[PDB]
Amino acid sequence: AKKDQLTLRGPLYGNNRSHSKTITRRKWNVNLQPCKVKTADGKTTRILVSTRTLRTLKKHNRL
Amino acid sequence: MKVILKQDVSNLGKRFDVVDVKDGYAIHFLFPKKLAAPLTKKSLQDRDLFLKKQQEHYEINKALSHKLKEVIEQELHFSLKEHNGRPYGSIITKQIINQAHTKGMALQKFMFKDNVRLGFGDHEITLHIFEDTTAVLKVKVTPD
RNA sequence: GGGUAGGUGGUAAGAACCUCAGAUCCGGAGAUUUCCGAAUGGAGCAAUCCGGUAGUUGGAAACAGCUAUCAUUAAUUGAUGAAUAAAUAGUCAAUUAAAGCAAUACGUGGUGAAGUGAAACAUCUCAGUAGCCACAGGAAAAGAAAACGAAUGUGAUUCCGUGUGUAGUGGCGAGCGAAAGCGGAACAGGCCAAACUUAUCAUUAGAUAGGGGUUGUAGGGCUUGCAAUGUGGACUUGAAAA
RNA sequence: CCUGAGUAGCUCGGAAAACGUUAUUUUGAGUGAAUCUGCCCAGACCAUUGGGUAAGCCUAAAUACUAAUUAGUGACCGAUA
RNA sequence: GGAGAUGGGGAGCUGUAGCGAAAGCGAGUUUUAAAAGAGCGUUUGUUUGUUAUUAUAGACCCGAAACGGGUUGAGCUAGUCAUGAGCAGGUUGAAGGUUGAGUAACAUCAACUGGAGGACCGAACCGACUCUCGUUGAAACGAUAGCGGAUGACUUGUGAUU
RNA sequence: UGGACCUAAGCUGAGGCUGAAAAGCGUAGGCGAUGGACAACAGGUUAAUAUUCCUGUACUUACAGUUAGACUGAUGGAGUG
RNA sequence: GGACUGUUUAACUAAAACACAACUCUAUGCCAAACCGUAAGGUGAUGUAUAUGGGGUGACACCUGCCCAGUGCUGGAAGGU
RNA sequence: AUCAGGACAUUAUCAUGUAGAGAAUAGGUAGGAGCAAUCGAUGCAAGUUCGCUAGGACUUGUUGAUGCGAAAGGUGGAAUACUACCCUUGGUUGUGUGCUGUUCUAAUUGGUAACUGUUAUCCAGUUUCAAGACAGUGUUAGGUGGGCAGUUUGACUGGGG
RNA sequence: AAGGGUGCUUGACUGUGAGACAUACAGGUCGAACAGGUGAGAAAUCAGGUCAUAGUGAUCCGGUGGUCCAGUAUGGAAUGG
Ligand SMILES: [Mg+2]
Ligand SMILES: [Mg+2]
Ligand SMILES: [Mg+2]
Ligand SMILES: [Mg+2]
Ligand SMILES: [Mg+2]
Ligand SMILES: [Mg+2]
Repeated sequence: AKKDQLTLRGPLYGNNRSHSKTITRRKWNVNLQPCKVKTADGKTTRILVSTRTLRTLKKHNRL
Repeated sequence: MKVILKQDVSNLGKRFDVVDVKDGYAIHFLFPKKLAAPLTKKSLQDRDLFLKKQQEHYEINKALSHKLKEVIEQELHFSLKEHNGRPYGSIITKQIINQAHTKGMALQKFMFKDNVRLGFGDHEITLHIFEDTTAVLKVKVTPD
């Protein structure tokens, strides 16, 4: 699954409304990056996490 | 973002102060040796109590660093396969760390400074325990 | 329990019996419930094949009868344990849930066409329709205002009529089409987080379990007094009755 | 003293809403506030006036549907129905 | 309420004042400097029944080739893959090698051996060039008679797969 | 002839990887003959069966109990196949 | 005419078409390029420029002339948009 | 993360400029009649920059109290010292940006190797090795793109073209 | 004369329009007469483009100029008319 693991925010499906307004179905994929994390039992883990939650992790100092 | 520095004055003019600019994932964030100050109590609330805790961990940094110096200076023996003195493979910081657990000491391999040993015999390796505290560890490589 | 005098299911006569010590029949509750099948010991060409483990019986022993148990996954608990010393991954054990089916119907949610109309056609419509898929449920979804919207105003949601085929929107073409207001069916609103306080966690708690508190003509906490013992249910166990 | 932060907004691409993207509502990417003298709203927007307090949860009733059990109905069919 | 007529239910609907794009004015009003002129107005209703026509729904009926979505099919055939089987019979007689001559030594030549080849002739086998027949046939593509390959890029069975 | 033995192509596939969803890929294990390994011949009989039944003579693989000898030697290595 | 042996339009065309040996050109320095798949994964290849994919011709012999204005391809380093 | 370079602003700092006449290198608009001396002159030595080969200035060392016809002369369209504001051009400590260019590593990547879970060519974890803030990846935006999709491609017409 | 020359001007007007022509609709054509304020002329009179007949193209959308129009609570504005 190309959704992240902390939350489950998945792709968003929309239209590729070009000039002259021809419609074409298209997908938006979340930005996934392999940044680490540290749990409160040790067990440092590597999880595919999206960037929006990466910022939240960065400010709550969960690394 | 959390502006704080700790344990030294690194690469620029500052002190054990919050004098820290926004770099984000830089020497601020991948350096787990400097404070990540939450500036909701680090104006005067977390000033004096965290300052005294800084001196506490500072003095116990001297303390435990000196204690591990006593452990070091009271020799690491790493045995290896050598062809009349020149080894087949090589003795790097991780082997030196793992063999230092024969002395009960858990040290980070990033404090062991130096380049790969490719020879039997004795080597004095520099250990950067802290910003102003470096120890000499004796490492002995023996043929097996 | 009811209920009598016949009955042993239909193609069905005959043969042989049960029955008026109350059968069959009818209603309630039970037990049995081969094999496959989510199928789940391991397989497999569905309804077959090959087993393990622990008991007991027979047997001198293989071996055969007769019982129970033996899938995976998730949570929790315990034990064990790596490269590496500790620790985690992993492995073993125990207990509790589901996995499936169908009412071709209804609900939500994801994804999502084309035919056709436009007298052709791409914007558009058909249409968020069909289909595929996940998920329940007896109904679901929604929901108690950071609202309506033009006023000495209404006061959760849902559903029906009307507003109206209106205001608007649309290659301003085809077409699309509300929200207010009004009349009605039904009507209930409750509870956490956080301030503060308590107990304990190498209390580095920034954590665990309590008290307390729930919001708009602003409220609650913090200091100090008075009045309260009561309605109320979105609700636990018993008893009695209809 | 407290009154729900990667939050409301702002920007780039899209959509739900009657509206072919526009106040309002949602969001894949980026940035990003304030704290009752506050915050949002009354179709771009500002001031005045007025309304309401998001960013946490729960909720019967009226509503939709009937393969099913029981009783019954039909200006419904009566074996090419 | 007898799966009733009906009773309640005035919320709304049409008509009662039009004109104007609109604020507005009002039996007048818009245009207009204009009170002239012209435009439009200076009352004839409503609710049902029934019928004709019409609108949105397949909309008198039957009739496409097609378009899109989900599934089922490689047991025929095409290719690939694993594994097995088959090719009666008969000829031609390569390269190479041994020996003898010859060569300063090679090269070359002769004999003998050897037994190759997308070789040869031809049955089973495979394929399908021609005529004739049959063409509601024996047969939804064949028969008699001829025909090409037949140790190879061959033929074929069984299983898997796209 | 085939299972109870073996594996090929290949199929399935715990954990795991990837993918809006279903599913797809794939490791250990497991299946999968068209192949490998495994011990029975002749004759007779019935209306219908036959290396199966019967007659005659055989071999195999396990199991105990027994006599004698010997220290066996695998879930793994090698050779053979 | 085609070099040959072969393959092909089952069920009206077996041919002068297709193949082929050989030739040249081009791409490709290894997680190769090309390819299937959305991605994982896989082929290429348990290969490595004396190798692999693609276009074009088509045994063997002799030959393969002229044009780089246009299209395409490769490179360019200052400028213009 | 760090170092270097050059560009444009500016915090602090200097200057910079020759049509003639004008005792001369006249960049423009003012207040302007005096001005200098340890924030140290005449005479000299050196030098960056500049070049009208003559001149300016800045910076230094010695010098020491007498001086400015570049106040008042005189010229000329603009007139001279001294305190200010505005142009052309250069150097400076300084930031602020990005631009190319290095080095380094902890993010990150791996179809380098070793080890364990493990009798496992996937996988997860640890280390090594190579790369290295590039690549790959998400959004956004240009270009080539019948590989692919939906479609139009008229009518009259002594048959139609 | 509706042709040639001259003087003066700009009626190559504003607001309208009874009554007809020819017309499927759309559109086209002609025009007396009335009000405002003008030009030529002594005055009557004439003049709403030329001797007449062609000389041109709907709607939507958007822009430009003026405005005794509206301005999603109010005042403005944006946006429309
Ligand atoms: Mg408003
Ligand atoms: Mg050719
Ligand atoms: Mg040719
Ligand atoms: Mg004329
Ligand atoms: Mg004319
Ligand atoms: Mg207003």
